[PDB]
Amino acid sequence: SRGSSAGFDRHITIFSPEGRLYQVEYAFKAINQGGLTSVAVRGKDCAVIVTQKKVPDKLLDSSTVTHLFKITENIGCVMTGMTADSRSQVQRARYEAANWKYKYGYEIPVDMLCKRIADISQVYTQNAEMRPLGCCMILIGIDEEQGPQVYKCDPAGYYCGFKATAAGVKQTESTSFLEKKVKKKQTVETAITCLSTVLSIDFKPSEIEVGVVTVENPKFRILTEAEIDAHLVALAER
Amino acid sequence: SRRYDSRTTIFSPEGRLYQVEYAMEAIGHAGTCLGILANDGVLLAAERRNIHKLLDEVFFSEKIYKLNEDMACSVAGITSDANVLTNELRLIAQRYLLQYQEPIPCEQLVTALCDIKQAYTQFGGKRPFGVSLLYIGWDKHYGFQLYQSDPSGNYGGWKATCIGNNSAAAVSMLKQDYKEGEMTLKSALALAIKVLNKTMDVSKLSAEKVEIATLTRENGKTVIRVLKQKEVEQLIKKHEEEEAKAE
Amino acid sequence: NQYDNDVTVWSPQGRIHQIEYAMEAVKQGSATVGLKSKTHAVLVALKRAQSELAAHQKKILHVDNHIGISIAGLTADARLLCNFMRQECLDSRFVFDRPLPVSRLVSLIGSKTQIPTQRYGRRPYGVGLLIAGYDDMGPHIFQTCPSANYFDCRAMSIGARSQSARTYLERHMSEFMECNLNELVKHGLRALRETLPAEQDLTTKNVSIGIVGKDLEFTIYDDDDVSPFLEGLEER
Amino acid sequence: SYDRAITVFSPDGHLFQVEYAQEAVKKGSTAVGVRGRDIVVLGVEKKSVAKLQDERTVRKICALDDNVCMAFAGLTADARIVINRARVECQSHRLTVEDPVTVEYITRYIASLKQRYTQSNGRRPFGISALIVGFDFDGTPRLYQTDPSGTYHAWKANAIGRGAKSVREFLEKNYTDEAIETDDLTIKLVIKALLEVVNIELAVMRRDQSLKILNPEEIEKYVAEIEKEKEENE
Amino acid sequence: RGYSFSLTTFSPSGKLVQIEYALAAVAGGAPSVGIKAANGVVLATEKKQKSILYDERSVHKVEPITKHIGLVYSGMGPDYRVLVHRARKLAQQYYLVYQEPIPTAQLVQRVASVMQEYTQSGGVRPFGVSLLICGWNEGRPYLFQSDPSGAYFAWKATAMGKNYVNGKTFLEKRYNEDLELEDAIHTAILTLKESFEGQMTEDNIEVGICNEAGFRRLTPTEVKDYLAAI
Amino acid sequence: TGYDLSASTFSPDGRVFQVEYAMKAVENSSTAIGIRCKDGVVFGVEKLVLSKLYEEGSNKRLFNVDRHVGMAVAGLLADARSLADIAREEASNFRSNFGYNIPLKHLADRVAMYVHAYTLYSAVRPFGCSFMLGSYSVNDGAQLYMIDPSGVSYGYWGCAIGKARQAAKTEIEKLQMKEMTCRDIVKEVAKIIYIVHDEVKDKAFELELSWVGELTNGRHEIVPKDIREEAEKYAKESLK
Amino acid sequence: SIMSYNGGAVMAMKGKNCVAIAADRRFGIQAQMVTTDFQKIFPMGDRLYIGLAGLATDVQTVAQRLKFRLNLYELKEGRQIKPYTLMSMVANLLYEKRFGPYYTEPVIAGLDPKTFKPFICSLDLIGCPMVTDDFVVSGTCAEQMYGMCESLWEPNMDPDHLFETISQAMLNAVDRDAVSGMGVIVHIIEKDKITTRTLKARMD
Amino acid sequence: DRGVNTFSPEGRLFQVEYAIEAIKLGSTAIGIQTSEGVCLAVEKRITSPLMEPSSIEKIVEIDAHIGCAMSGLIADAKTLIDKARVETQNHWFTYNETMTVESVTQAVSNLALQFGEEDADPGAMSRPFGVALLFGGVDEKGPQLFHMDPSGTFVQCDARAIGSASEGAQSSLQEVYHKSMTLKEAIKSSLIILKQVMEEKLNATNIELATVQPGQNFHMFTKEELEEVIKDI
Ligand SMILES: [K+]
Ligand SMILES: [Mg+2]
Ligand SMILES: [Mg+2]
Repeated sequence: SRGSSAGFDRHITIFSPEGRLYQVEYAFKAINQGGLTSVAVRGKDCAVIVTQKKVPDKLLDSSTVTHLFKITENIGCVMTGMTADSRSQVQRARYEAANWKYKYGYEIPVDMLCKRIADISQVYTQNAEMRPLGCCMILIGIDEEQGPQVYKCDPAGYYCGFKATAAGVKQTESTSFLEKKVKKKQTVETAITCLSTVLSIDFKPSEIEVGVVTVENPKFRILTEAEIDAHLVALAER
Repeated sequence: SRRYDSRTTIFSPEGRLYQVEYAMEAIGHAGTCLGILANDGVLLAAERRNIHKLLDEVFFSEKIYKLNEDMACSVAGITSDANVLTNELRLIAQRYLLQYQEPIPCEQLVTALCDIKQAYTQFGGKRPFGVSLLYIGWDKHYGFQLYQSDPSGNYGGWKATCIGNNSAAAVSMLKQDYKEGEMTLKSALALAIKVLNKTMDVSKLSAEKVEIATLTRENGKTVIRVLKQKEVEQLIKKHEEEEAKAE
Repeated sequence: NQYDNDVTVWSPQGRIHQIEYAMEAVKQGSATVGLKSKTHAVLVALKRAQSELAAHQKKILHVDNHIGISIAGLTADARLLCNFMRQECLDSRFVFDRPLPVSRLVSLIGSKTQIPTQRYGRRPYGVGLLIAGYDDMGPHIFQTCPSANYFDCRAMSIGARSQSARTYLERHMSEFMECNLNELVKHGLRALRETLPAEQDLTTKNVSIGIVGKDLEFTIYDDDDVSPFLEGLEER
Repeated sequence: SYDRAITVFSPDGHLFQVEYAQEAVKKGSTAVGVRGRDIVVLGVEKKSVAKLQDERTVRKICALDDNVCMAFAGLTADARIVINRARVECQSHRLTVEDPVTVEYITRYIASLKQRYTQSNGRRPFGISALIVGFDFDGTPRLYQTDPSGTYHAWKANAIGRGAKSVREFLEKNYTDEAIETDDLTIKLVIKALLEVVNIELAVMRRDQSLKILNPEEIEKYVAEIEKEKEENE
Repeated sequence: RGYSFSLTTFSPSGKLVQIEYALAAVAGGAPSVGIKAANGVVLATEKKQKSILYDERSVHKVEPITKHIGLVYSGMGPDYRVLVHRARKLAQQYYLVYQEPIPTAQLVQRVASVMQEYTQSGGVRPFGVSLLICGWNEGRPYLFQSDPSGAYFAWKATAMGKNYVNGKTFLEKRYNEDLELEDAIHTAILTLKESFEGQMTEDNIEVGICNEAGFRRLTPTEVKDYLAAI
Repeated sequence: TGYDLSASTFSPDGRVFQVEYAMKAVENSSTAIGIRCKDGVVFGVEKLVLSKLYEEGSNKRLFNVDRHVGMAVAGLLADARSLADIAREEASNFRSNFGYNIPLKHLADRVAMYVHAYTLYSAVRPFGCSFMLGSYSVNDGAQLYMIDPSGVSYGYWGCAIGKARQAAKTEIEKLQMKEMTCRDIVKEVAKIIYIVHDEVKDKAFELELSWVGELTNGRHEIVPKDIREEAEKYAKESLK
Repeated sequence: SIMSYNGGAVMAMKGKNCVAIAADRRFGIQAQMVTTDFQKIFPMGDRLYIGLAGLATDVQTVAQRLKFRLNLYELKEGRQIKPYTLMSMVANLLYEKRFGPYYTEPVIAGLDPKTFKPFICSLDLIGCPMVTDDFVVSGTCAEQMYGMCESLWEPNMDPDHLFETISQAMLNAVDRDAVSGMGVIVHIIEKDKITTRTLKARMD
Repeated sequence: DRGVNTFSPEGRLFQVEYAIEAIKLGSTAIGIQTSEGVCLAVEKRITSPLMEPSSIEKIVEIDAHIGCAMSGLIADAKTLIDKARVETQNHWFTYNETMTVESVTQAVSNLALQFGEEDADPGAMSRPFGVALLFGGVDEKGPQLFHMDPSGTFVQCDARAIGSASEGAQSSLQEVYHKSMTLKEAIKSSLIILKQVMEEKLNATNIELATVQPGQNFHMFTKEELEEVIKDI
């Protein structure tokens, strides 16, 4: 015990002598290979997702570089990690949500969608023939009774609802920032401030992406550059 | 895929089935379990391992399973594996009864299960079941019977036998004290307590720590009873009384 | 070693050793030559005899009236592939009442042979083909490989010591398009003869010829029927 | 379903899983068969003795049909499977041809079963050999043997199991017209052959008369009658 | 089409080490406690609650299976969720055939049997969880545990997860068979306090109860009240 | 590595080396480029001639996958051809189910998910190819997507794949492609291919050119012979 | 009609801490009597019986298939099946064959194995259950049986009066049905004993 | 450890090369093709006098006009022989004619390489067949002998030996073989050569011989007919 290994416990999802799944732990490291960080926060009126938009090239069509995804018209999502894995998990989420609506006659609750994706991830932690997906999904939406929601699930199949949360390279630093801020008794401002602190950047409007849902306007919306700029300008004048 | 495959159902270089042998080591460590054939009945006597703690005592026994009206069994080895096999025994017994409208002869039930166990050692690449079983019963072909099966899918009929902890030592004791053609349920019960008193190295043997079931005939009908704790204490006492005359 | 047994394991150099090893099967087969003119496609092949009393191995197989093949590598894989090709040609005549175009047949071989290069426990086909055909686009010589790749050729040679044939074919290929048929076969035979040890010669026992074109359904020539092509005899 | 090749060739042409199955046979109880003139006999070593065992439940000699039976050496569980499959097949033959099987027919069936398990994905070979005996419709007595490879042959007499080497050496020198002229001697030839390595279960099949098993009082008659003769021979 | 071969096999000493290693995941899991009272059953567990950022009410560890049966675990949460879904599905299948709620013992047998499958079936690992299952049927309370091997046991009281050996000796010198449910809740919470670290609130433990009225979770405000006196 | 034998195994640093090794097969391939402009997309490929016995045209690396979509490939050619068949089937089925030409973005995403599925399992290996998809229509404009062996898919103004990738990208970055036309860009695609071609290390190549734009009425087509030759001549003379 | 091919009749009836179940004894094929001791009531428990009328082959098959299921249930559970639970088990077995049914319409009579409360029910051939507090009938003379039961049945009958009523209901019913009768068997089920009688009955 | 369909660096399938090594452990068999018929002769290789020599069959009738001699792992040969039998009867059923020797050989040889472990239908073949075969028969091409090995390569042969002593036996066959050779000369030649290469002293019970002739159906020689030919020694 303490970093012990037997057999194939570093290669497939079997228990190590301590009771660990090294392959799952390695899927968490795969999340940081993308090099990006994402933050999400929930208020009484709205929920917001902000993530980095790195476009080093500019031979890229930057409209197609995004980690923000519409799942349904009322459910939005930010993906952190391996891109192709992420895209696949987005398809599955879309499929699960459409199917729920078809069978049950009402939009999937965000908590249920997250749970479902987590339960699917769980299968890859217990069956030896496939790897976990090296990605993390954060979902936002409005619930009719509970208000705005942010949910996250991970490659271990854990999931939770959050007041605010983060994913990727600066997760632990964003968590600390949000902890000290939430400890006291504006949601888009907090999210972009958190991200800008932990990266020490101070953004241009083309270097982030922002997604929102609000109690008034529950349709998932992606902000334009101009709309983001207006928030960046409003913060700059303290 | 080839890389990860244990290869559970292949021969070793000396013609051996390693997974079977290792299962048999698991059984060697499990709670001791014996059966004794008498003229007027059959018994099973087993060490309890669910013994005790803050445990609740909810079922009629821990390791004695009724299989049908005329048959019971006991198990030594992996408990969950035993639950799969005993459940399957019950099913085999009811399939026979459906088809013939008479009870499955004891040996046929054992054989049917042993074919399943054998198959797990020859195809499929799975681990075998880590279980040995003692079976007691009555049928109209051979009357009172006792059988033993093990993880290879091998079996045999016995007048007395033991599986589990200190088996070799128990079979010694039985070879000497067991009277072929001349045992009663009362003398076999005394012999059972004698052997369990030797083989449980957990020194001063107790009723809380053993289970006995008897199988007899009464009015053309098979009776299967798990002795209550008052009967088990009373028999331990008669074995403690009996040790002296020996002095 | 940990990268050379499975067709599903990429090496660190971006190679698949099982495919390369399948390609060695074809380098070890006896040589064959494929070439074409404006009007004909011809195959020429060296046949090996396991002993003096054995018959020489077939290297040239009929596929349809307008297609034949020459093989190098595992014979059993050659037969399985040739049977596949035959079937696709029959299907096409069944459905459309016209010959399957040669480039479409070659595509079908590519798809079919690529499949096992990507699945665990499967293996490449260990055979390389030269394919002679004639259709509306005229004569063709294609080459197929164990990698599932294929090539459209002015001429080609595969198998043992085929590099010598290739070198002859390059030297004279600017002549091929306007050769009459005898000239073209003479060219094939000379290219094939270059693969032979200095002592060894082309005989009626060891040469097999395949011809298709504008005037002629795919026809195979063995034994006494190759004699007209061998005399002939330019060399020295 | 388990598609692993289990029996494969090794570099010098060996099928090692089959050779290992053969090692399982060599650690089994010795079994002997002799083809007499108008009788056929099979006998087999101890098992364990063990005073507490029900003798009936561990016989290593088994009826396949009225006119064919077998003994085996090797893995007993594997043998039970082969035995039941052959029994099923005897009844199919009876069904579709309205004759009992020849001893050869069923020997051939058992052998091809065994051969299949050496050339099929997910299965190890059967760890047994079998001696198969009986009589055809025309009265000719028969002794056949099968092994894990699916090879089969006819024998005048033979052994399999532990110490088959020496027991076969004994039979080679001792099988003569004189030792099989009568039934008593044929039966004795088997018991002497076993006493060479060996208790002893034994059974006989007379032309038409179906399978008789002996009988521990009738057996130790022959035991003492050979044991005292191998003391005079010292 | 899967890996068909087992991933749990016997070692030379007769151990199934993938199960032993599953048990190690259980032993490093958060603590759980079950106590069978005379007139009820209590299940309690520690919520490993890092960060004030979690919404504590969003996911639960103590779960209803039916109106009369509930669950808690120690070990890996996502594995537990699988088993909660199967137990629920098993409970309904039973109800559809028999039109009677599934007896606690029957539910445990069926769930244990699913756990057994994952010790033998191709290409999978066992579950890294032990379950505690409470229920009320035949006018009487039940408490069961089911382990990664698929073995189950009926308990009067027990503990699992981190520090369980001590939890069990604590309960041993504290449980009696004639104890009421409100008192058993108190001692369950005390058993967790033995191995807590951090100071308890009603937002980082979870408690479920089972009696004649059925199974339910205690609310934050009910737990807060029991936490006065602790 | 430990660790690099199966796409179902993560390394301890969170990498999937079988996918990286497939990427290496592409990075050993000769270079293909795509450029999106004002009124279409143009593709060019450096096609190495491994033998003068091959026909001028053989081993095409530019494919029509629908009447409005071209595909440009680098890497293991049999894997690339099989991917062109998947793309073709996807576009064909799209038209059958929904009744119109598949939007390029949607075809790229669908084919990328297929490529992605070969990166999770021991049962299969990753594709050893990267490919670009190009189209033009009046409604959607010019679009150029690129997909690699991990199954990642992005839209581009300009793109290069294969061994002189980086060298090609720096030349492409010098173009104001947004304001230029296909008839102009062909010359520049040919020019860039001749620049990044290592004429010492691997002599002799054929240039392969195709386009899709207003000037082809939204059909993907080979660049005509006379225009290819003028672009070759421009490229060659710009080098000297 | 498929249900009149073999004929037959069963009924059950509730009393004070007791139940009764009865059946005719004829096995016949259309007009022909084959046997006069054919069993239609099967014990499912010490105090719990199922009577089946309908096509004789399915009477037997349903009884045997049900017993299979009950035997497993009792082995696996702690215990003897409750009446209401046997009803559900039968319902379930019949509705599995919803689109190719067994041609049998059972009645169940018993006492709870703990509380000894009386229980009766019947089911149709696809497993619709009907529980009543008085009586249930099934067979080719259902109308005849309803006439008798509806006129004779009273509440809270002791074992003796229950016997006379169920017997008179059956005997007079089947005597107006050509393909039921050739004898009647009656089981009275009490807490402490089972009483089984055959009745003196018309044999035409 | 590696799968049954792995290529070696030299471009051969390991399992097939290894199956070819198993043929070298088999008894020697000889075939000779003459204008008067073909003959097949095989060393039985008796391992004990207790064994019935006639229960060793290594030459088998395929159809009336075709025999088969085998060497290697004999049990493996059964499924191949059955398949040859069934194919010739299927051909007769459909076309009302006899199947050519070359066609029968071809059909059997198409089973060689049909083994594997993930494509895989039943529990279909897990490995190649450890057998070589000589098919000798008569069709309208005249008398004909073909050889097949575990690779699925098959070829016509004027004379051929297989099994342990085949190098030596083949060398002796090159020496004696001529095209105008009679069948009775070919029979004597093959017995002469088996005598040399066998570890046991040749006699009428430890070899088998069969012919197929234009006039005549497949014929296994009797003890008595063997004794006649053995006299010349
Ligand atoms: K996995
Ligand atoms: Mg009537
Ligand atoms: Mg009448």
